[PDB]
Amino acid sequence: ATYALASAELIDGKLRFDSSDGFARAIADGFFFVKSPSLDLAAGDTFARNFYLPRQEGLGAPYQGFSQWTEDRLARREGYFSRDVDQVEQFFLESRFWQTVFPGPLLRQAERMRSFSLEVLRAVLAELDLPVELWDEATGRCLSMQGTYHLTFNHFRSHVRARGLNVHKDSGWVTILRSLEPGLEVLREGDWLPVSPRPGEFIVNFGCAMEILTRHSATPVAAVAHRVQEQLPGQADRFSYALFVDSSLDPRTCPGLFRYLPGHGLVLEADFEMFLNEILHNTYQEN
Ligand SMILES: O=C(O)CCC(=O)C(=O)O
Ligand SMILES: [Fe+2]
Repeated sequence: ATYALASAELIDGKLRFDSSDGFARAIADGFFFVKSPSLDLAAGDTFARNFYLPRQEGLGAPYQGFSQWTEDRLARREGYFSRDVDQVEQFFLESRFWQTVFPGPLLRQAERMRSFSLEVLRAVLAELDLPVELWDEATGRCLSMQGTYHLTFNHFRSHVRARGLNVHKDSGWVTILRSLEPGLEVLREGDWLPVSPRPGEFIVNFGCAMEILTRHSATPVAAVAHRVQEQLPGQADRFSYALFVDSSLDPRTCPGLFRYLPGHGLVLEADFEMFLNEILHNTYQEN
């Protein structure tokens, strides 16, 4: 519970770690720190503290009242959610909705977070056993701006009596997490490792797609389980928000989940269109 994650700075398109073993620990730990490149985080910090409030007429109004943005106005699992089994009250939003839903300054912050997240992804791929010509297809066309990018906000309600948020692994490639306060814990060597945020840095982790891609290469990358500890009603309300990078979900753009096989190239391990054809037949037969 005292192990320190590796930490890097993004310089000239490569991750410069503060120790020589840093990249190797990062892909073994599944989590690592990256210095924020002087990003303006105020619009996101404001939204994180206001989206769930009722909207009034102050200067915070554009960041308030996002209970109006529910799934029926967006798509399923997008928008505002007050779930109760964990403390977390959330706002999920994929990039195609950003210009419509977010105020100007938050729109710009989300777009800069997305581009930063993709620079981090490219910097990781540069160190992996993965030929450069395969990067765009291997990672689901997220690098050519055809992927799925969520900015998600977490409001931890101290007055609610439950887990911060339950154990989960992320689905996609990289996640860039902005947080200021303790609570995050990650699974390392069987034990839960508390991770305290560092000022001016993001926390980065990998998702299942990244592990599927690399686990048969010379440089397997771990997607690691993580959770948030219950926040106490001794004046908590913790806040966080993260940019999730996922593959395109359109089989006509990304056929599914690849594995890289050294010497052989990319092999399609999950064929999205084939699976959708099977679901159609099951749905047809089931009724
Ligand atoms: O709030 C945190 O510290 C982590 C949040 C997280 O992992 C998530 O939103 O998926
Ligand atoms: Fe997560």
